[PDB]
Amino acid sequence: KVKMKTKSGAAKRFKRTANGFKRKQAFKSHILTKKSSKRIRQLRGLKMVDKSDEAAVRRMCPYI
Amino acid sequence: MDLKTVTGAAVELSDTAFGREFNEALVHQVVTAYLAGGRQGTRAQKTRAEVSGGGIKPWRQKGTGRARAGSIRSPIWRGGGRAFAAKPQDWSQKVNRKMYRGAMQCILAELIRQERLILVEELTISAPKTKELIAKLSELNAPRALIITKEVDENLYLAARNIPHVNVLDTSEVDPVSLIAFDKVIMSVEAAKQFEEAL
Amino acid sequence: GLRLNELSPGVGAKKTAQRRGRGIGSGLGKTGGRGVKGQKSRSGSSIRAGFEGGQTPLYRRLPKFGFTSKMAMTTAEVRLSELNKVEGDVISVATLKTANIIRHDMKRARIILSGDVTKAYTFQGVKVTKGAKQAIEAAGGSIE
Amino acid sequence: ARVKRGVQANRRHKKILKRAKGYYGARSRVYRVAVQAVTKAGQYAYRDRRNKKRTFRRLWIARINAGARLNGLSYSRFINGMKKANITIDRRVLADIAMHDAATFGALVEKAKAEL
RNA sequence: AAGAAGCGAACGAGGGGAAGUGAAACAUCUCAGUACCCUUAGGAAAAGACAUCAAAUGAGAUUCCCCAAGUAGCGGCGAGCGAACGGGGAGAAGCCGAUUAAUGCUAAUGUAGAAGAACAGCGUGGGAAAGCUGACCGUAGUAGGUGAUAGUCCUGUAUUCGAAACAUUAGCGUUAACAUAUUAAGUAGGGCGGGACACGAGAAAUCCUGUCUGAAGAUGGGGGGACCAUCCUCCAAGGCUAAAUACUCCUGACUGACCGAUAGUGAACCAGUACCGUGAGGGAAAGGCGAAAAGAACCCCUGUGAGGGGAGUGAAAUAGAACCUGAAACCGUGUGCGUACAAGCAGUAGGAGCCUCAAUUUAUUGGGGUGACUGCGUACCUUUUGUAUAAUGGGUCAGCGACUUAUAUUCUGUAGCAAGGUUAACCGUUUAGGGGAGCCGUAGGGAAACCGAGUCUUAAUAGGGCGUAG
Ligand SMILES: [Mg+2]
Repeated sequence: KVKMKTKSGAAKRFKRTANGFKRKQAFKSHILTKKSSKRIRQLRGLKMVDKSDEAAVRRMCPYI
Repeated sequence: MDLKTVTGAAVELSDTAFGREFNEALVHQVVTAYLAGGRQGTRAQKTRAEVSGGGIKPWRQKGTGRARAGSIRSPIWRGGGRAFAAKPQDWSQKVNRKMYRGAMQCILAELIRQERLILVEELTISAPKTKELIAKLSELNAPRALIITKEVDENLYLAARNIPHVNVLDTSEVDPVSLIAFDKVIMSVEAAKQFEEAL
Repeated sequence: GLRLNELSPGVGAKKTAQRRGRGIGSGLGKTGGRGVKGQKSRSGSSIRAGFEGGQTPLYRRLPKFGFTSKMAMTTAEVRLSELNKVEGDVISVATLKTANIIRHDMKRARIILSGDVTKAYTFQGVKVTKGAKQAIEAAGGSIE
Repeated sequence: ARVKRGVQANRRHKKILKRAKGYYGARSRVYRVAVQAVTKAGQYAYRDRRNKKRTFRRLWIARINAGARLNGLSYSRFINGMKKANITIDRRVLADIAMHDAATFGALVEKAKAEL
């Protein structure tokens, strides 16, 4: 049977929450000496996917 | 609820199976699904791929003064393939078990409500003879009838075979369209009880 | 119970489909709602999922995170309000399976406080939360 | 369920060609030309339903001007005299009177001229 | 002496094996082990009995279907690719001769066939089956025909049935050909290069092998996804094995919300033909009188021509053989009106005169045809900022010609059930009934373990994040 395929790379970046999707933030992989400790604090942890982007996230991960 | 046979014997049928209020939308969906389940769906046409020949470009792209062509079997050409050629289809629907049961319930209740259901104690033809059943149905005043009996007898079937607007069914092979299509229904009390249990 | 001649689906049940390119009056003639000649007006055109026009897409701007746990695939959470599907008084993983509350390949089960329990049960080999445990023994059951 | 278009296409084209009766050349004979001529005819007729109300007022005013100048007044003084006398006779009826009843139009001019 | 060869559908197994395309370029990758080429079977083939999985109270060969699941994974972690465990079914079988070919009996089949009910009158009509009236048969009433529509006119249908001869299928018996291991070493494992595994070298198990090597052999060995220990499981290096599964050049019966002559096969017709091409190959057009030829004796014009007019036939001959109907483009003839001093998308709104039908107690209205004269008025489509545009497209007509289908998914409506809803494959004397495997909903938080109306972060019980009718 033919089914919709998940974007397997989008599934690795997005996770289902109750009313949205959670995500990690960018700019934390490398180049971290020059960054202030406020930015190192506040770029750590989960954000929610933006309301303008959750349509694309739903199109990309249809089974989550 | 409280009905009478042709003779006069009182028969008590459940209101859930013979008194449910008529739902015409549900009855329509079930009847229309039954009709779509009669379709064979066996046909096809040919696409441009499957029409004979057509592999070469009919003329060169530029310079002839002609509209460009890729195949002589394009759907634009006479003798070309069908754009959106049909293939065999499966027309059967999924009707919910409870929707089918409720539609049968609705149909039986409506038949009683418009007096198209006739309860008889039994209907047994003693010889595989068409005239005997014609007489037995003329006294019942239902010349055009669906006779529903549990355990259809192997000579009542023969007596009914040749009568035009008469069919004999066992309660397991009754369908909504059969229940709606015939002028009268002659149900035995045993078959009414079976319908009570099934629905 | 009517005639085959006079059954109707009811208002709102049926909608007529749109047919593109069937004249001016239909509201869908000529282009058929596709607008004018770009990539989207063409035949095999799509909306490519995760494509922003060449800008690196969102899911590739962001980092992958987490790992997938195999242990979570075999642990089933059970609500107190599902327990009316259980035959008997014992609540074990096998009993939950035969009630179809949990999948037959689930190894573990957890009972959480979601609904209420209507009778006394004996939870044998399942994990029970604090509120679920208090509700179970308020209904009169026990956990072992 | 194959549908042939012949019968409906025929009756459809016959409606257009019937509306194109009396047109010159291809305009009453061939469908591609007749259908444009019918649409343009409808467009002209729509525009001329509006324009005919202008043309007939034009005509009435011309006839009233002639009738008043026969009696010693211009149109723009005669109409002013009617509006001052509170006479509500429309230009269609005034032109009819001027054309077909000269003495009555003389009386109307006398009333307007007494009002001025 | 016995065989083979060659040909011919699809499906099988095996040896080789693209590229267009997708990745919005492209090389890894995809396409795809596809197309194609080559080899060779059988009614199926292949596989198949554990050196298999599992980690549960363990199960117990192979194949196929529904789930698991677009999950776990793989992947320029891009585009994509994509399991398994297990659950529910179909089918079941294990052996060491589950072989092949004859012949001979017994049974059954098939290959021709036979019988097979019941309607008349009247009127219309060319013709009756249709109409009116009244009958009959029915285990036979929606069959095909017959001069219009027939259960009773014909062929049929229901039902009951036949075989001298030959084939086929089984069971039995017998023959003659082949086969009949005895537990497995150049093997398992290893180095190097490749390939296959969903898995692209990866931390890469497992399988295959071109190259180089190379055991233990039951006090032993293989596997359990690097690897080690423990535990479980199973014994490779001998062979075989039905069903459930794949297909259609064909035969029979039956079916169709499949086509109806530009459709449907390319092909309803003397079609793979004519025609085109050196060739491989490409590849048409083209059906219909009438119920019955009753297909027009004879006469006349004409060249013993063609063609026609009579006569005749026929219900009908503008049904006369190029023959049903007989549209349009296009081209004639006739009648009425207009038109040879007037400038243009040819109409439109007005409007005189004429012509013609009707009324009307008699030139007035009404209908129809024409349109002197006046006003206004630069086609249509497309594409554009913008088109009379000297931008595109169309010589015209007829016929055909473009948003589909399948599956997945989301939202909306509607219907049923409702904290529940619903089964799938299958089975079924088949739209029913059964089948609860599974799926969705009913709880979230967190990477996860884990906890749970909470949870995560934190030293924090603070703060903050995410949470608190299908
Ligand atoms: Mg003809």
